[PDB]
Amino acid sequence: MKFNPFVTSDRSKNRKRHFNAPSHIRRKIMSSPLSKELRQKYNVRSMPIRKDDEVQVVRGHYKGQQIGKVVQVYRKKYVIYIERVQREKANGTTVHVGIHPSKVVITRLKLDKDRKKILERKAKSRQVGKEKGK
Amino acid sequence: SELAGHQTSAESWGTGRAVARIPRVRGGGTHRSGQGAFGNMCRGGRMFAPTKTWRRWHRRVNTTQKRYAICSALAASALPALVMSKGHRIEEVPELPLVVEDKVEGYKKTKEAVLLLKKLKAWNDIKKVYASQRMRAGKGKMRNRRRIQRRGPCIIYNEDNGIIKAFRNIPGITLLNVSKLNILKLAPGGHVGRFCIWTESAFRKLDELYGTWRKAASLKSNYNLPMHKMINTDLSRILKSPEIQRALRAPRKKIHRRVL
Amino acid sequence: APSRNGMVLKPHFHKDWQRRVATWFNQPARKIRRRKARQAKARRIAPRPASGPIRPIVRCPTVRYHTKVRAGRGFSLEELRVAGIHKKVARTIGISVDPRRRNKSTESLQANVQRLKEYRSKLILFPRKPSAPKKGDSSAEELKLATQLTGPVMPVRNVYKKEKARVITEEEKNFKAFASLRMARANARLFGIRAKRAKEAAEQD
RNA sequence: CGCGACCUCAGAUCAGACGUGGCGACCCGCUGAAUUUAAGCAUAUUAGUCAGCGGAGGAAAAGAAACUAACCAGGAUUCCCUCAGUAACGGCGAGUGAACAGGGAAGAGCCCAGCGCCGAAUCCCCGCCCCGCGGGGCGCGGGACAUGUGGCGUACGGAAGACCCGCUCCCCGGCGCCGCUCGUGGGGGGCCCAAGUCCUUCUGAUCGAGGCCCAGCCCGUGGACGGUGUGAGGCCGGUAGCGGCCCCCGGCGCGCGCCCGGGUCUUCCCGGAGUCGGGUUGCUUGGGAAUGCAGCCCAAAGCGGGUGGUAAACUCCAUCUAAGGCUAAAUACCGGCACGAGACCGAUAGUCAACAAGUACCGUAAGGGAAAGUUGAAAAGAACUUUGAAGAGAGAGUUCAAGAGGGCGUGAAACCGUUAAGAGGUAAACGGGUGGGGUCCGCGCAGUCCGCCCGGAGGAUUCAACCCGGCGGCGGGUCCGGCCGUGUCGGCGGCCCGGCGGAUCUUUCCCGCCCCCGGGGUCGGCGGGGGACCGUCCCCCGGACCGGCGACCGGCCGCCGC
RNA sequence: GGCGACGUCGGCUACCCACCCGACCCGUCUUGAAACACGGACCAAGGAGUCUAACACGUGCGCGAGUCGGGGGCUCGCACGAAAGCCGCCGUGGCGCAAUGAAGGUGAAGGCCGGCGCGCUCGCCGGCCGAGGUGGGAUCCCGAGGCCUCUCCAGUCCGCCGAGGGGCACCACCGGCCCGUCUCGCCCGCCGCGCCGGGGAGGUGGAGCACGAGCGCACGUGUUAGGACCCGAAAGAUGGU
RNA sequence: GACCUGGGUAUAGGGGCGAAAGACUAAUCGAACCAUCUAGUAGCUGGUUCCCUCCGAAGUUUCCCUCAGGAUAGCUGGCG
RNA sequence: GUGGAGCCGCCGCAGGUGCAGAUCUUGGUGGUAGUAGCAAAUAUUCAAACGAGAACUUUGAAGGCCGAAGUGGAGAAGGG
Ligand SMILES: [Mg+2]
Ligand SMILES: [Mg+2]
Ligand SMILES: [Mg+2]
Ligand SMILES: [Mg+2]
Ligand SMILES: [Mg+2]
Repeated sequence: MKFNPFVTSDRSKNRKRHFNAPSHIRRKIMSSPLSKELRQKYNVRSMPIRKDDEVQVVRGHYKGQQIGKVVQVYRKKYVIYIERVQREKANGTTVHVGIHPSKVVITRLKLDKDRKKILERKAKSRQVGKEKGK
Repeated sequence: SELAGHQTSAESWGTGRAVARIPRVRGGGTHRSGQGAFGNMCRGGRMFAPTKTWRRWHRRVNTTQKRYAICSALAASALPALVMSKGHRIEEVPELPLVVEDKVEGYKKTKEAVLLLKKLKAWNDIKKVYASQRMRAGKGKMRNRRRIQRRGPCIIYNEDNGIIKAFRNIPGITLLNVSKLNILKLAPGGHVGRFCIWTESAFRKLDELYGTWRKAASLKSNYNLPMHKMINTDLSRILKSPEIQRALRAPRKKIHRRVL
Repeated sequence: APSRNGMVLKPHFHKDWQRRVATWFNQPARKIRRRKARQAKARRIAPRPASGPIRPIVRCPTVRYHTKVRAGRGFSLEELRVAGIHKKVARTIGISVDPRRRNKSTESLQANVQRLKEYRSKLILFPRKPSAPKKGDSSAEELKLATQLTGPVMPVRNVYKKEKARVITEEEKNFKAFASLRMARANARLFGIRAKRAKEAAEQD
């Protein structure tokens, strides 16, 4: 239950933040949870998706066990594209059909100088909360 | 609509050309050329007696009636019929003033909450609250109140030591302090007899805080508990007593229907 | 438009009043605003008292109310002199001073002075460092509390007489009667004419 | 006749600063109508308000009495509650209409001219360096102000000066910081629990079902939003004196600058002028033989002057010191930046404007001023083939669905087209009445009664009766335990280790005092504390009566399953 | 008791048609409408007795000679909390308990017994009480007398009870009492003997008394003032192009 | 010819201007237009949205700058 | 039968709560009706081309009209 006065509860405004977001907020709302095998290795729950994180699609029309890497992340439409899932036009041309990334599981991440540091702090800021049980 | 609805400047035609004498807008040009101006009748117009912000919203009830109703709601949770038939499943529960010890107010983790209400056979009410996870009838869904939810019991306490931290997550349940009560919480929606779980330190303070008829209460401090208008309220035991039926006439049960 | 038996009415609505209306939809929201203006002022200053300084003892000035006693404004300025405290240390001791006030009776003088010499007796001050120029020991072993409420020395304490039980004596049950009020009115409004006929007595020579 | 001050005045694209416009909801000053009311209408009402004009602020204005009071005297302003719809005003009509008390929010008081004293002890500026930031100070020398009066002490509650007595020697700014900060000052970014597990439905799940003796999991985290439909657990987030960071926020402590107060007696000083008042005229106010304010004229006084609500004279009493000034708080806010919420409105509503709305458009101009939201989950927006110059069709295809086809959700009524059925000389439609026909509906089709009991006919199982065992329940009963009501009291039991209450009591009880001559007389008490009595509530034993919805014990009758 | 299927039996809807009888078109003003009186081509949606204050009365609830916290204050830094809870040496205050008068002012109890000063229509004293009386007045109480398988022996009872008593609310009257004036009249009291107070008996004026009934809240109705049930002018005024 | 005509300028609402008709002043004139006060007042016309059940009238008195209206009684209903 | 995501009963509470009319307001559509109308200033005709398609376009040949105060050649103002 919300107790803070300084944060909303309405439908009229949360949608209005949701469609009129900036872009740096927009990657934060486009995350996908980590897989079961990988949420023990890093013990962290969710990551902001990027261009190389390979993924199987679990809930939707194309369900499960189809590990394929992402190719393009429409932030404007809150939608990723994966180079395995496709749909042909009427022309016979192929185009990528798009899916909303909370219905998507990362099987393997990408690492750089940034993702070693983000996965530090996102894992660090969990077991501090475990130390409150004294 | 406070006063403005009249920011459209217009006048009546003033002659019997062939239209009604309603005010018509000025100018030319756009589609709002000679249309209907203000008046309750017209499109884009003012409303009949536009409501005021000083309608008498807030209401007074003098406090001898505010206290008469809070006595008559706590004295309706005592009877099992007035608290089952409100809708609370108190079938399997033990004794209707459920009273637990003062050690319950040390609870600061809600796993200790759920095993409390299960062991008192009172969890079978919260399980009924989960049936009321609907969504609102009508148009409340865009005035941001959505999930209709039946109230469950209340827990009535004093000297909060953590009990509000343990029960405020359980859906559909309430707490209220036994010094600062609420007729809104005790008798929700007019129908009397909300189910309640008490505490030793709360079930004892009411004798100081409302009293008995033998003395005045020492916390409302100038109060006396209401006086019962009837002596014996079980009139089946009254009218089957031989002091009454010594003086009755008779029954008279012949119908004497209409004779042709 | 007037009908059967009723009340003649003068409502003051002919003047346009729909602009000068003042709704009190914030009279809760000001009470929760001016408790914060006290709670962040009760702890903000000091263990100096809240609810202001020590206020005087003052009797109400009309025929209607001269039987009761009111908290006033300030010690008049000879109570500071009788109790022997300087007039411009009195408001930083924490006593409120009203400069323009008269006193013309000892029956209401001494109830301030008895209060004022008792206040400083029930007072402790703090040193800068405990050199203590005119202060004793540690103030009551850290003063037992911090702050009072709604008046330091309970400014009303309206006190009354007893006169427990008496015996009717002779005179007392005879004299002090209705005719002890009539001629008090019949003389004090005829005091001037009867002396005017006592001016005429001389010129008869 | 020249020269030199000083006074008046000018000049400068001189050196250095200011002001002008914007907004206007709130605030301050002016000016200021008419509709309306009075059933007409002039006074009055509308209202000293809308319009007009000028000013600033985050609030402003107001303000430390030329006050209210008329008694046991209150004591800045502002705001709220009453006083009050009262006193009063008014063709005494309609109507308008305060304040003082009283209760609360808030509470903060002061300076200057003058009078008199201090050898102008004062300020500005220019330049150099003391020496430091993001800059100014107290040095020093120049120049100007200024004696027509700068600075100190002073302000009407008095103040100075001369004593004399006993005290005491300070504060404040900056500087660097540590130690804090009540929601733990404020902002900013970045993170913090738990199911996609089995089956099932679907275009798609967030559906329905399920989870061992812990009730599958997390709960200080079941607000909310998006996700292919209804989500505590899929993701942002919510909860939390949760976390880690980055900057800024008030209050220890060395170097500076400032730096004798109080009481008593004695002398001395003591106040704002074309203003107050008075006359006359207008405006206004509840102010009524003039409340306020202004014009014009006559114009003050020192035991004076102002006020004390009926004009004038006398007398007495009260209260304040006007014609100079400053001031936070409580308070008003429909413009502004941000916000949060709504027993609201849901696209002809809500503001005029949910969209490229003060836009399209009109008017020479002041100005007037709309219409217009929705495909789907996804554009997957109809490739390809045929006909026609193209519009548009036919196939094919996409989609669960084009019966969603680029103003595309749902798609009404008027209305029109077409198919069918019907009938058609007094225009049609209508009410009452049956008859004909058609659609569909049931019973269902000379095939429908349904249960109860009994007697025959064959068929297959086992009570019941009693008796044992059995746990439970109903109704009585010595109420023996426990019980509770009401009156009788007692143990005063806890009163001096009881509850609340009492204008019941006590001048041999205990403090601060007056009355009377270093003391006392209770000599009358007063401000105050106990302890005595009642009035009601707490145990004991003792009494009554019902063992009552206040429940159990055993024993009895008569039920009940297994 | 009788009659009968694979197309029959019953049954109607906002169904069509045919027939008989009846039938002028609806809202409105009006004594009078079908009117040769006015508005109405059709259909969808919008579209008109509201709110605030004040009062009056009826009803409902709480308390009741009192009632009312509406304004402040208290509770932790709580979403639902702009809620709810409490204050009482927070009752200040409202309205009511006390009316009359222009105003100074004054401000509501008689009864029964006995004894008396010319018991003199005037009057003085103690006592018991205590809201006066008359006529109606639901109800309640006494109730002569009656009423049961045989006559004499008695019990709680019941029912019909003639008459009589106490008498609620109220209605009419008579009396009393408080205040304002008026006629007549004599007496008393002394913070000090006066163009001083107090009283009496008659007759009137009063929104009075005669054992009080009000306050708060909610609802309905009605009336007023507010744009006031919606719509409507010729105007008028300020300020501008 | 007291003639006709282009542009510049002047005069603005109780005011401009007029060889005079109350003409003309942006199709508007016996007082222009735009905005507000203002939703101005109306004893006057027009309208005033669901069903059943019960009761169910009035046009007269007196007075009014009253005669198209209101007050008062009459008549009606609801509550007792 | 369509429709594709929300809705209703019951006890109470609160209303911007119910339409045939107001020369109502906005919007829509008929009947009239394939009717009235496409009539001021004389006037067109033949062949060819481009073209899916010609009374209306272009090109020719002829017939004409405005007729130098123009139905011509050029500007101001305005139009942008
Ligand atoms: Mg709906
Ligand atoms: Mg629309
Ligand atoms: Mg159709
Ligand atoms: Mg008709
Ligand atoms: Mg005008």
